[PDB]
This record gives sequence, C-alpha cells and structure tokens, in this order.
Amino acid sequence: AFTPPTLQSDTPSPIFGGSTGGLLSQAQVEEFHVITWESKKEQIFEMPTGGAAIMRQGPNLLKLARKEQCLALLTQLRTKFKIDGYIYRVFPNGEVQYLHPKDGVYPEKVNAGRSGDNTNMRRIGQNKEPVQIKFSGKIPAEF
Amino acid sequence: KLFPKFSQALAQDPTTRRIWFGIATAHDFESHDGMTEERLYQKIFASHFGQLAIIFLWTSGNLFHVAWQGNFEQWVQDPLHIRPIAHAIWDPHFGQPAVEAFTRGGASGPVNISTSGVYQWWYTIGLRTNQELYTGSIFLLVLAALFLFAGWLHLQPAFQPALSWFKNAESRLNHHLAGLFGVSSLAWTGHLVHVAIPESRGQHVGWDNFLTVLPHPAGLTPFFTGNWAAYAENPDSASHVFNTAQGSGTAILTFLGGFHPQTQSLWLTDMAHHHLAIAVIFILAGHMYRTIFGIGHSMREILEAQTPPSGSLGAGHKGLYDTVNNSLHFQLGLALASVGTISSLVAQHMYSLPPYAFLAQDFTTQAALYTHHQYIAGFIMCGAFAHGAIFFVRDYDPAQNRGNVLARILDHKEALISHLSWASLFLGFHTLGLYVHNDVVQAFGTPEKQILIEPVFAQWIQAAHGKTAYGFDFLLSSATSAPSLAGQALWLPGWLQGINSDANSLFLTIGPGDFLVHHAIALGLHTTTLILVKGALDARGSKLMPDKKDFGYSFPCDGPGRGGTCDISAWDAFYLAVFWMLNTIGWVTFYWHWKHLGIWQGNVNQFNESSTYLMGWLRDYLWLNSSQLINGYNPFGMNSLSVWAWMFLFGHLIYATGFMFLISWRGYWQELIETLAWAHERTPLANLVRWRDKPVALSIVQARLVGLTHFSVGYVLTYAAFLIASTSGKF
Amino acid sequence: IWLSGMYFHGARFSNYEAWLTDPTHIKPSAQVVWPIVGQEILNADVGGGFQGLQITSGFFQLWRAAGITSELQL
Amino acid sequence: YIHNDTMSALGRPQDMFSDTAIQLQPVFAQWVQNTHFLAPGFTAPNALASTSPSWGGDVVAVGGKVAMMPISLG
Amino acid sequence: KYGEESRYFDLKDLENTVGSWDMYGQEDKSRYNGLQSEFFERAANGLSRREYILGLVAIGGAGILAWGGKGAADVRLPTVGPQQPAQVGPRGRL
Amino acid sequence: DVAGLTPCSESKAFAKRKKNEVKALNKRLKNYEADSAPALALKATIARTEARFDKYAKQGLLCGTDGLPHLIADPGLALRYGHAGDVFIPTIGFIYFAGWLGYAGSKYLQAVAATAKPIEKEIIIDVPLAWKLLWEGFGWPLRAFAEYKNGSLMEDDAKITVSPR
Amino acid sequence: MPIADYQVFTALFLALATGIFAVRLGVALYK
Amino acid sequence: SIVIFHFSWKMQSDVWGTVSANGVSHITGGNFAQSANTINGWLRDFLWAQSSQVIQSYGSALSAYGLIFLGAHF
Ligand code: CLA
Ligand code: CLA
Ligand code: CLA
Ligand code: CLA
Ligand code: CLA
Ligand SMILES: CC1=C(/C=C/C(C)=C\C=C\C(C)=C\C=C\C=C(C)\C=C\C=C(C)\C=C\C2=C(C)CCCC2(C)C)C(C)(C)CCC1
Ligand SMILES: CC1=C(C/C=C(\C)CCC[C@H](C)CCC[C@H](C)CCCC(C)C)C(=O)c2ccccc2C1=O
Repeated sequence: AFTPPTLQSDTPSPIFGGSTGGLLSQAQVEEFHVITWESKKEQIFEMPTGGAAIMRQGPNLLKLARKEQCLALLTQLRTKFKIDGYIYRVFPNGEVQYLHPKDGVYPEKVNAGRSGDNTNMRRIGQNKEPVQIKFSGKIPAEF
Repeated sequence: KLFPKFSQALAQDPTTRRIWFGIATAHDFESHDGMTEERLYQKIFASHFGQLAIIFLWTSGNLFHVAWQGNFEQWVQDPLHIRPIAHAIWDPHFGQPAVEAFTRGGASGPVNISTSGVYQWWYTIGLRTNQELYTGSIFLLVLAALFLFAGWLHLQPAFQPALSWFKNAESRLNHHLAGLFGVSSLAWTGHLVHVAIPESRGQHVGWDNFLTVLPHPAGLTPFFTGNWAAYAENPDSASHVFNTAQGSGTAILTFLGGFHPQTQSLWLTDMAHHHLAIAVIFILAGHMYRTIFGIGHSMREILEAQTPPSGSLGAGHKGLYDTVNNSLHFQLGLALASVGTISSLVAQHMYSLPPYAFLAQDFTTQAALYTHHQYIAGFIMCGAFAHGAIFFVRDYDPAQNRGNVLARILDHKEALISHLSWASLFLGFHTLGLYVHNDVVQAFGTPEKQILIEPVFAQWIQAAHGKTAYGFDFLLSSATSAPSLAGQALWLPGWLQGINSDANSLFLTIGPGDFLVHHAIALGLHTTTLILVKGALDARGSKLMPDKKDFGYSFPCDGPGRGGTCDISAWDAFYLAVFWMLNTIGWVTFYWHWKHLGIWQGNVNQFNESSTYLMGWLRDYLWLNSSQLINGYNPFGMNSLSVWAWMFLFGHLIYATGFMFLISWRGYWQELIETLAWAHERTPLANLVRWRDKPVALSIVQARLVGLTHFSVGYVLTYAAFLIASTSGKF
Repeated sequence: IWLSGMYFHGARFSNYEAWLTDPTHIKPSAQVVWPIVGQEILNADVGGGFQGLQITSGFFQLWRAAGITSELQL
Repeated sequence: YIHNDTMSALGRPQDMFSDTAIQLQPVFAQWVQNTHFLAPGFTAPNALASTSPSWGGDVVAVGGKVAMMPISLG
Repeated sequence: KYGEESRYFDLKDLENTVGSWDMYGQEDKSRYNGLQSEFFERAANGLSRREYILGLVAIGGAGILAWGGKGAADVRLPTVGPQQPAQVGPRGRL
Repeated sequence: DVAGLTPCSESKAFAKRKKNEVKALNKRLKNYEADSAPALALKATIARTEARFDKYAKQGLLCGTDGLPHLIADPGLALRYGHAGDVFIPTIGFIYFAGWLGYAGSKYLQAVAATAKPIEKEIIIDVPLAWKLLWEGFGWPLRAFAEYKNGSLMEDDAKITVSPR
Repeated sequence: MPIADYQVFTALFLALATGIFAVRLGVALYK
Repeated sequence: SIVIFHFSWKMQSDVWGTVSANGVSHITGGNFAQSANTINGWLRDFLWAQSSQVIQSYGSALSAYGLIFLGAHF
C-alpha cells in the first residue's frame, strides 16, 4: 500500500520578486494548486508565470493557479535539474487533495494496482454508428 | 447558470461560451437532452406554424405600410412616372437636407422608394385601392393569429399527432400535390378570372359585387358542355391599355404567348389558363399514392422495384423509403435543393418573362428581385448540401443502406471528388487564362489578338427557339418546320415577336464575353459543388480522420498531430463553400447587372467589347457605375443616394470585420482576454463589480461562423447598395 | 551585382546624357524592352530621342549630384 | 471618421469634426512648424534659411513645378 | 500567511495565503454629517426595492416615449418640420 | 457566315480598327527624325500590325459587330465552313503535346518506382533517363491505347487505398 | 384615398391580439 | 498603407503642382482639407478619383502598371 504525503504548510518558498501572472480571483472562490519539491542547492529556475526565481536549499513551496503550470514546473525540474516533486489541489474551504504522483511512482511507469478505466477493448473502427445511438446523450465511443 | 435548459452540458459552462453556444444550438432539437422522436416532430410542426405566422405577418406589414404611407393610388394612375413608396421614414437623426432629399414620390415626409416590386404585383393581381390593401393586411393578420392558435393547439396532448402520422408519406404527398398545390392553383385561377381579368379591363370587381358580375358572357355553359374554346374567343388586342376598357375583350383563358405591348408583361389570361392547367395536373398527381381507399401507390414498393438487373446500381433503391422517411435531414436536404433550384428558376424567369404589369420598365426593381432570388438560391443550396452532410454524419445507417445507390456513391466517392476537382481545375485554368490573355493583348494595344470563342451552342439553342439572328434556320427559326407549323395559330406569333425583339429580356443576344462569363459561372458552380460534395462524402471519415462520424458534424479540429487537422469537419467544408457560393452569385449578378445596364442605356456595345477582358469589368462596370453611389454624400452636400453610399461603406466595414475573425485565430485573443481579466480583477474602483460568466475567447467553430456571417452580410449589403444606387440613381 | 546592373543600364540602355541637358522636361528612363509580343508599347516617349520604361528610382538625380555627366563613367 | 460619415450622410455638416465646423487643430505641430520657420536669425543665427520649406515661407518652384511649399495642418 | 520568513502558505490561516485582501477598503463609521444622511435616506426610502426601482425605469421609458409624442417638435428637429418643394429624378418620374 | 458573323476580309470595322492602330502609330512617329532608332522601332511595329491585320483577313476569320476575330469551337460547324484551325486543330495539337509531357512523366514515375531509392530519384532526376522517356513520349497516343487495351494502364480498385467510408 | 386613423388603430389592436397569440405559441414551444 | 495614402493625397493636394505667376495649381486642387476627414472622401476623392489613371492605361506605356494593378488584386 501507498500513503500520500501531507502538505506541510510551513514550507519555505523560492526567492522571487513578484509577478503579474500569479494567483488571481479564481484562487479565492474556486481553486489554486501548489507544488512542493526538494532542492539540493540554491539555484535559479524559470517560473511558469514568467520571470526567474531562485529556489533555496531544502524544501521549496510554490502555489500556482492551474495544475498545468505545476506540471510544467515539475517537468522542467525533472529534466533540467533531476528533481522530483509533489503537487496538491487546495480548495478554499480548507480541504487539500493530493494530485500528480498519486500512487508514488510516475504515471509513465507501471505500478500494478491502478484503475484501468477508460480503456475500451475494441478498435477505433469498432464503435457504434451514430444512427444506432440516436437521441441518446452519449457519443459512440462511451458505450 | 441554467439558461440553456435544452443542454445541461452547456449550462455547466462557467464562461461566456455557455450563452454563445446556447444561442446557436437552440434549434438543434435532435441534440437536446431528453428528446424523443415524437417530441421532436411535434416541436418541428409547431415551429412550422410559427414560421408561417411570421411570413404572414411580414406580408401583412408590407400591405399595411403601402396602404398607410405608400403612393399606391398615385402609382396605379401613372405606373411609369411615379416612384413606388415602401414606407415612411421617422428617424430623429436626420438633418434638414436629409429630410428634403428623402421626400420623393409626392409624400408628405421622407419615404423609401420601394424596389421589392410589390406595387407591380399588387397592381397586376387586381388591387387598385389602399382600402383593398388594408383589408388584405387585416385578413392576413387574422389568419396569422389563427395559425399561431393552431401551433399552440397541436402542442396540446389532446391534439398532438402521432409520430406515425408525421411519417405517413403517401398521404402527405397526396394532399400536398392535390390540395396545397392543385386546389390553391385552381383558387388562384378563380381569383384571376373573377377579379384580375375584369380589373385589368377597367371593371371593378370586389366582395360587394363579384356575385353580380359575369366573368364571361356565356357563363359555365361552355365549361359544362365541353365547348371550352368559347373561353378564348376575343383576346385583348395589341392596342389594349391596362386598367381601362379600351380595346379589351371577353376571353378569360387566352393562349397567345409573348408579352402585353403596353405593360411589357405576360397576358393575365395566359396566366389564368396556365394556373388552371397546373391545377388540373397537380390534382391528378395528388391522386397517385395509396392512403386508406384501397387504390394508389406504396412508394416503398416503387423504390424496391427500381433495381436494374446485372447489378448496374447494386441493390438499386433498396430501403431508400425508410432512409428518406426516418431522416429529417435527408428530407430537409432534398427540400432545400429543390427550393433553391426553384428560386434560381424564379430569378431566371421573371427578368426574361416579366409577369407583373409595368415590370421591366422599373429597372431597379428587376435587378433587385433577380439578385435577391439568386443570393437566396445560393444560400439555400449550400444549406441543402450541409444538411446532406449532416444526414451522412447523423442519420446514415450502412446496414439498411447496403448495396443501394447511397452505398454505391459512398463507395467510389474518391472518383466523384477527383473528377469535380478536374472539372473545376480545367474551368479555372482556361477561363482565367483566356481572360488574362485578353487583358494582356488589350493592354498592348492589340484588341484583334483576343481569343473570342463564339458561344455557338447557346446561339444554336436560341435559334431553336425562333431567334432569327444567327442564321441557323433550325427549328422554330424556320417557319416551314413541324414545330413552327404546329403552334403557328397558338403561341408562336407572340413568342416569336418576343424572341425577335431587342427591347426585352427574352433571350438576349450573346457573344464571346457571355461565353467567358458563362465559363466563370460554370467554374463557380463546379468548385462550390466540389467543396460541398467533398464535405458530405468525407463527413463520415477520411484517411486523415477515419473516425470522423463519431466526432459529429461540427467540431474544431483533431489537433496539430498527423501534420495538422485544421478545418477537417464537414461543417468546415460548408464554411469554405459559402465563400465560393458568394463569389459565384457575385459573378452571376455582376453579369446580369452589366448586361442589363448596357441594354437599358441602349449601349449593348459597352458590354460586348468590355466583358471579354477583366479591365473592362473593373473600369466600365465597377468604376463607372459607382460614381453616383459614392457621391451620395460629399462636402458639397447630400442627396437621396446617401443611404446607399452609407450602406456601401457599411458593407465594406462588415466585410473586413469578417476578415478579422477569418484571419486571426483563437489563441492570441485568449491571451489578450486573460490579460484584460487580470487588469479588471485588480483595477481599483472596478473590483466592486465582477463578471458572472468568465470572459473567454470565441471558440474556433464559433468565430469561423462569425467571420462567415460578417463576410456574407458585408457582401450582400455592399452589392445591394451598389446595385440599387447605380440603377435607381440612373433610371 | 545589383548596383553594377543599375550602373550598366544607366550606361547602355538609358537617356542619361539627354536628360542632363534638359532635366526639367525629359522623363528619366534606364530600361528598354525587346519587341516580342507587342510589349514595345511599354517603351515610353520619355524624350531625348529615346524610348524606354520610365524609372522612378532616382538614379539620374543621384548621378547628377555625384557629378557624372558622362556615359563612360557609369 | 465614422461620426463625420454619419453627419455628412445625415445632412449635418455643422456637426462633423472639420475645419469649418468642430475644429481639431494640431496646435503643437503647428507651433513646432512656427518654431522651425522662425529659427534662422534667432535660434539658428548662422542659417540663412530654414531646413525645409514645409515649415513656412515662399514656394520653391523649379521649371514651372513646385519643388517644396509649406504644408498646413488642419 | 505566517510570512515571518518565506512561508506564504498556511492551512490554519488559509485566508491570507490565497490573496483575498481589501487593497483599499477600510472600516470607518464616520463619514457623512448629520441631518443630511436622514434627508437622503428619506429621499431614497421605498425606492430601494427592486420592483419600484424598476418602476422608475418604467417612468423613464414613459418619458422617452413622451419625447416622441410631444418633445421632439418642441426642440424643432428636422424629422417633424415642413418640406420645401421636391426633386423629379433621372427620367420623367417623381 | 456561321452565326451571324461576317468575314474580317470584308467587314468594315476590321479595316477601321487597322486604320486606327496605324494612325495612332503614325501619331507616335510624328515626333522623331526619320532615321532614328525610335523611328525604326515604330516602323517595325507598324509593319507588324499591318502584317497581322492582313494575315487575319487572309486566314478567313469571322468578325462580329465590330472588327474583332471570333473563333468557332464546334466540329462540323468549323469543318465544313473551313475554320477547323480556330479550335479543332489546336485541340488536337494540345492533346498530343500534353499527352507527350504527361506520358513522359508517367513513364519516369514507373521507371524510378522500381529502383533502390525511388525517393531520391524524384528530387535528383536521372537526366539521361528523363531525356530518353521524353523522346519516347512522342508516341504517347499509340502507347497509351496499347496499354489501355492490355489493361496495364489502369490499376485494380482492390489494390488502391480508400477511406473507411 | 388614404386610410383613416381608426383603421390604423384597429389594425394595431389586432396586431396586439396576434402578439398575444404569438407569445402563447412561444410559451407552449418552450414547455 | 494608410501612411503612404496620406502622403500621396496630402502632397498631391497641398504641395505638388504647377506655378502660374499668380498662384499654385495643385494636382488634385486642395481637396484634402475638406474630404480627408471622411471615409467616403478617401474612397471617392482619393481612391476612386486617382484610380482613373491606372484603369485607363491600356494601350499606352502604363499598360504594364494597369496589368499589375489587376494581377496584384488576384
Ligand atoms: C389538402 C390538405 C392539406 C393542405 C392544404 C396542407 C397545407 C400545408 N401543410 Mg399539411 N398535411 C396534410 C395535408 C395538407 N396540408 C396531411 C394529410 C398531413 C398528414 C400526412 C399533413 C402534414 C403536414 C406536416 C407535418 C406539415 C404540413 C405543413 C403544411 C404547410 C406547408 C408550408 C407552407 O405553407 O408552404 C406553402 C407551399 C406552397 C405555397 C407551394 C408553392 C410551390 C412552390 C414552392 C412555390 C411556387 C408557387 C408560385 C410560383 C409562387 C408565387 C407566389 C408569389 C406571387 C408570392 C401548408 C399550409 C408544414 C407546416 O408548415 O406545418 C404547419 C408541416 O410541418 N403538413
Ligand atoms: C376554386 C376557384 C373558384 C371559385 C371559388 C369559383 C366561384 C364561383 N364562380 Mg368560377 N371559375 C373558376 C374558379 C372558381 N370559381 C375557374 C378556374 C374558371 C374557369 C376559368 C371559372 C369560370 C367561371 C365562370 C364562367 C363563371 C363562374 C361563376 C362563379 C360563381 C357562381 C358559382 C358557380 O359557378 O356555380 C356553381 C358551380 C357548380 C355547381 C359546379 C361545381 C362542381 C365542380 C365541377 C366540382 C367541385 C370540385 C372542385 C375542385 C371544388 C373546389 C372547392 C373550392 C371552391 C375550395 C362563384 C362565386 C359564374 C358567375 O356567375 O360568376 C359570378 C360564372 O359565370 N366561374
Ligand atoms: C428550411 C431551412 C433550414 C432549417 C430548418 C435548418 C435547420 C437546422 N440547421 Mg441549417 N442551414 C440552412 C437551412 C436550414 N437549416 C441554410 C440555408 C444554410 C446555409 C446558410 C444552413 C447551414 C447550417 C449549418 C452549417 C448548420 C446548420 C445546422 C442546423 C440545425 C441546428 C440549427 C442551429 O444551429 O441552431 C440555430 C441557428 C442559428 C441561430 C443561426 C445563427 C445566426 C446566423 C448565422 C447569423 C445571422 C445574422 C444576421 C444575418 C445579421 C443581420 C444583418 C444586419 C444586422 C446588417 C437545424 C436542425 C447546424 C447543425 O446541424 O448542427 C450540427 C449546423 O452546423 N445549418
Ligand atoms: C475593418 C475591420 C476591422 C475592424 C473594425 C477591426 C477592429 C479592431 N481590431 Mg482588428 N483586424 C482586422 C480587421 C478589423 N479590426 C483584420 C482583417 C485582422 C487580421 C489581420 C485584424 C487583426 C487584429 C488584431 C491582431 C488585433 C485587432 C484589434 C482590434 C480592435 C482594436 C481596438 C480599437 O480599434 O478601438 C476601437 C474600436 C473600433 C475602432 C472598431 C469600430 C468601432 C466604431 C468606430 C465605434 C463604436 C460605435 C458602435 C458601432 C455603436 C454601437 C451601436 C450598437 C447598435 C451596437 C478593434 C475593435 C486588436 C485588439 O484586440 O484590440 C487592441 C488586436 O490586437 N485586429
Ligand atoms: C507528369 C506528372 C503528372 C501526371 C501524369 C498527372 C496526371 C493527372 N493529374 Mg496531376 N499533378 C502533377 C503531375 C502529374 N499529374 C503535379 C506535379 C501536381 C502538383 C502541381 C499535380 C496536381 C494535380 C491536381 C490537383 C489534380 C491533378 C489531376 C490529374 C489527372 C487529370 C488530368 C490532368 O492533367 O490534370 C491536371 C494536372 C496538373 C494541373 C498538374 C500538371 C503539372 C505538370 C505539367 C506535370 C508535371 C510534369 C513532370 C515534371 C514531367 C516529368 C518528365 C519526366 C521525363 C521526368 C491526371 C491523371 C486532377 C485529378 O485528380 O483528376 C481526376 C487533379 O485534381 N494533378
Ligand atoms: C448532399 C446530399 C444530399 C443533397 C444533394 C443535392 C443538393 C442534390 C442536387 C441537385 C440538383 C440541384 C439538381 C438539379 C436538377 C434538375 C435536373 C437534373 C433536371 C432535369 C431534366 C431534363 C432532362 C430537362 C430537359 C429539358 C430541358 C433541357 C429544358 C426544356 C424542357 C426539357 C424537358 C426538354 C442528399 C440530402 C440528397 C443526400 C445526402 C447527401
Ligand atoms: C476578436 C476575436 C476574438 C475576441 C472575441 C470578442 C472580441 C467577442 C466580444 C464581442 C462583444 C461581446 C461585442 C459583440 C457585439 C455583437 C454585435 C453582439 C452580438 C450578440 C448576439 C447575441 C446578437 C476571438 O475570440 C477570436 C477567436 C477565434 C478567431 C478570431 C477571434 C477574433 O477575431
């Protein structure tokens, strides 16, 4: 079994001068994501919102408007720095949902113990014709 | 949040795309949530009632505005020297010179001069007074209210008809041909004979006295004894004057053909005879199919029997009855194709065979009517092909259409598309090459080096009609021939007088420029058909996207993978073909307008030696006839043509605003909107208010549609302004 | 190569010396065409007893400013 | 421009933006032209004439055609 | 926030970390003087309801139509003034 | 007179157009000296114009209302009235030459398709092979008809890709 | 002979009646 | 395009022209000041009035410009 890591709120943030591409009004009333990673030295990386930031030694904490920004930062950390990280979904009511490394290992590597949903056992051309599903509220591929 | 109640998927969208797609998917009832086929067809039937009520209200409004603010009384007495008045103008933006410049046809204040031809039509059908027009408007108001009540009534479950009633094809065709087509035509014959024929001869016939006036002095007895020739005794003479009893007659069903010498229009007795024959034939046609009386046809079995042996058509028409009957999109495509072709026929016939009294003297009315019906026909034909593509996407079943002609034509669709491509490529190559060669030899000072291919085939068919101008002496152009001798006491004298006269539009004399522009029209039709047919046949799938039928009729793309998949849906093919339709109808109406501008000035030469090269088209037509248009307002003042100058620049603006959505695509705009959302979300004194719906860029399909709509609106407004200004300001 | 071509056309196929005598009335021209398909009509009556395309590039004014006043120097 | 179009088309030339109605004068540009025209003998003591005739002064005519004349802004 | 150093996230204080701030809004009871506040709340008393503030727009549209009825002509306006002869046209028309 | 058209040998407007062109060129002449290079160029242009008009009158072209030659694009209507050179003979000529070019390109495609690298042979053209096939394409109609009768010109539909309908 | 005031007013009232019919049909179609 | 349109109209209307020892006769005659504030003025007094030279250029030395005027539209 695998347990998700807790979001340690009192985690230091990278050195940054302040951008205009950061959080907006969506964070207060819908959602804002957050990414946490461990860096082995003080070095400069690129923000998903524009500009350069310096992440510090040890834990680094960065909140972002969208999950795609968090994954862009994570993939640039993994490629240009060989640094893994954790992404969390933080609701404004207080509940925090763990996100990307959901079962510990990365999704491109098998784990034996995942849900194989949305996997049809037919070919592309074996879907139903749209006339046979007429007036149903579903596309032919989700039958 | 719950505005698109027909689509809960759209209602959950927290952006402006929710309302944008809620407006545009309102009439796609088949895609609505919880929609059965019974409720579908009942909604269709009630919306049909609403549309009929709308049409009847629109024509009642035309009648009321002509009766209330028009000059119908003054136009009846002097049809050739009175400008018809559409409606009065009440615009508080007018300055004093605008108020003077728009006071024209003897009215008290500013009015619009009608170009719709309602004056000529109403004068021809026997309407003489404003009281009659008001009575017609009131009657149409009442009947539109009745149709609205019927639309409400049939939505009530006690009066909702069954789905099988909607699909009862044999009965619906029987009643439409016999009653909707035949009985209506017979009643129009009754109106023409009872009212229009005496009102054409100065004898007033109304509801107060039509039961005491005799349409023919030998009443009904020649009809019932079979002596029907007594209804064609003395026709109206060549010296007859419309609306007067001078040299009139008693015959109600003449057959002379040609045109009335004074009105330059068809004989009304010819129309009554035509409508009576049409009524008889359509009632007979409506007695064809089987209903409940044990006689008639089962059209399914007729389709079953239409299978030639040796497998020439595969299974023939196996199961096409159910294919047409089950698919509303197949029926709509057939109906739109036929209605668009009929609209083209109406345009091609009313200019050359003017039906209404004192038509073809009003040059603006003829041109406006022709161009209107041509554009309507082109739009409706594009809709027919689009709905055929929808039927392939939605209602096409390969199992029940296995081996029949639909499956056959889908099997070798590559041959059809490739041969349409070859024909369009040939036409474009050759017509453009001839035009550019003519331009170059004109520029170099050598007009004698032009390639001027004589349209010998169309001239030969003109000679087969009796046009003795090319010296063929073929069929009707030789009096000794059997067709010429067969009807020489029938339609031949009037038709020959019309065909041999250069004062009308009955088959105009044609030359090499007509040949070149006809090949231009052929190229336009071929390429538009290529785009539409390719979109229909590739709607279910292609090599780039085999599973296109699962994605629906309209969708943006398939992403930048596989080299790029921009504009891959059948909706996008319709979208591309609308431009080609607009270009083709532009060529058609440019040809018509320039030819008739040469005719009406008496200078057929300007078109004859200026249409063979494109600089003549640009200079002697576009540049020359726009001089009075662009001087509608100027620093020296303004006149009545100012409204068409403003509409000219308006259409140019809308056309380029269309180009805005056409060229730029969704991505620059989304970033810009995000930046402006950042600006507003943290601008002081404006953070008090916030958007209920998140501002987003228009979707790819939506903005394609918006750019196409602006393109078409600017196209139509610009050409309507130019045509009406260049004809009304000159004649 | 482009500059050499412009100077060669000013030397050989131009009315530069004639234009120098009467710059007010003679239209500058530095390109002539071969009479092949009726295109010799493009050779304008620019003046100076010369026929050619009227140029709008201003090489004649530049050469006069530099003080050429000779065909051999171009 | 659209307001000017609408007022001309409505027969209201007094309501459009023009020199004869609602004026919109380039006062900064006109004053800059005046400063350039008055520059010689004042802020350009060694200049015998202005840099260009576009600022102001007499019309320069060569061979019966205007070489350069003052440009007025409205 | 708990931003005593570089910690800009806190689940126990999630209000400040998200970015919800007043920017310039400040709480203060003192602003408008006496009697005039009562004067203005009496001026806008029953009108505060949505139906009556709709009825104000209704009487505004009634004024819009009253301009057209009697008000456009009171400021002259060319659309209701008289006319001065007419023009014939290109050919013999009217 | 095949369609209400008059021959340009006897049509007055053809002579009027020729006279107008020659008069315009003479107006251009009346500005230079007699032996200048522009004078020789204008004299050559005049000679070309008169030769062209006389040739058009000689060849038997049809002129319409004014003096512009018109071409007939109907076999039979042009054959029995002697205007097959208007459209029919150039139709045969284009069909022959276009078939020559297309057959040469086709045979190059089928010759390089059965090589080691057909991809390289279409950007790097084997010039001797292209020259040989261009020469062989002059007998394109007989070769094409022979390959059509043999059945080797067209491909069976079962070996050609289509979309899944 | 142009139509009178009473004819225009009666026509406008009948148009109001058919507008009531129209909104009834529209409400029935929405349901 | 707008910049060069303004340039050509402004100097054909207020700069370029002929002198007659009593005034300056401009190419278009001072029409910029009363027509360049209106889009219909740009379309008519500049874009239609000055276009008559390129469309009636067939049969002359400017026939190449006339041909290119249509080819560029194409
Ligand atoms: C004899 C009986 C009869 C009659 C008179 C009608 C009549 C009509 N039906 Mg109906 N129907 C019938 C029986 C009948 N039906 C039966 C038995 C069934 C059950 C099987 C149905 C089922 C049915 C359905 C489901 C629907 C209709 C609809 C309609 C309307 C068609 C739309 C329209 O008005 O366009 C008018 C058509 C014409 C005028 C024909 C003109 C021909 C061409 C197009 C024009 C050329 C004419 C001429 C040149 C134009 C000149 C005029 C110009 C001067 C202005 C129409 C009034 C539709 C509707 O609108 O719903 C209310 C529809 O949805 N019917
Ligand atoms: C549907 C159109 C229509 C209508 C409503 C009328 C109505 C009328 N006509 Mg008329 N008529 C018509 C068409 C029509 N006609 C046509 C097409 C022609 C030939 C061009 C004539 C020629 C004509 C003449 C010469 C005369 C009339 C006369 C009359 C009036 C006396 C009634 C009558 O004729 O005696 C009664 C008729 C019958 C007993 C026979 C009718 C039975 C028929 C053969 C079968 C019914 C089937 C038919 C399709 C039903 C249609 C229903 C439709 C009304 C909805 C009457 C108001 C007479 C008159 O005095 O004028 C005031 C007169 O002299 N008509
Ligand atoms: C009898 C005629 C008829 C009928 C009943 C239908 C019915 C239908 N069509 Mg169709 N169509 C028609 C003709 C018709 N069409 C014609 C003539 C064309 C060619 C223009 C098309 C092209 C077409 C396309 C491409 C599509 C449909 C679709 C549909 C379906 C949904 C309609 C919709 O999208 O919601 C409502 C439609 C609208 C609200 C139209 C939008 C408004 C237009 C574009 C703007 C008009 C602006 C106006 C002119 C501005 C005035 C100018 C002035 C200010 C200067 C529906 C079943 C869609 C579909 O099947 O879904 C998959 C589809 O995508 N139609
Ligand atoms: C003539 C067609 C046309 C028009 C009107 C516009 C208009 C506009 N473009 Mg655009 N564009 C066009 C063609 C056009 N473009 C084409 C063909 C392309 C493809 C290359 C582009 C590509 C493009 C880009 C990439 C961008 C724009 C941008 C803009 C906006 C700039 C803001 C502005 O000008 O302020 C004012 C608005 C106007 C002058 C438009 C006319 C408004 C009139 C004059 C006044 C409004 C009164 C109104 C009519 C009254 C309401 C009546 C009521 C009944 C509705 C503007 C609305 C830029 C933008 O997003 O904003 C900065 C942007 O970046 N365009
Ligand atoms: C010699 C090669 C060749 C051959 C034999 C063909 C043959 C054909 N083409 Mg095709 N085509 C070619 C090259 C060729 N094409 C090229 C290079 C292009 C890209 C521009 C196209 C683009 C094209 C399109 C878009 C279409 C065709 C179509 C067709 C068919 C209709 C007849 C036609 O001439 O259409 C016209 C052909 C053209 C407009 C292209 C001609 C280009 C040149 C002249 C050919 C190449 C010459 C070649 C380099 C010579 C090599 C010599 C060799 C010794 C090395 C036909 C079977 C049509 C079709 O599908 O019909 C059903 C069609 O829609 N072609
Ligand atoms: C897409 C699609 C569709 C649609 C299609 C279309 C659109 C079609 C069309 C088309 C058309 C639009 C057509 C037209 C037509 C017509 C015709 C085809 C005709 C004919 C005939 C004849 C043969 C004639 C003859 C004659 C003449 C010539 C004249 C005089 C008289 C006579 C008789 C002699 C559908 C839905 C279906 C299906 C699906 C897909
Ligand atoms: C301008 C633009 C936008 C921006 C979208 C805008 C500016 C839409 C905002 C328009 C406002 C709402 C004014 C529209 C005025 C209309 C006349 C109102 C019509 C409303 C109907 C209900 C009648 C895109 O999103 C886009 C996407 C893809 C290709 C091209 C483009 C594009 O050109």
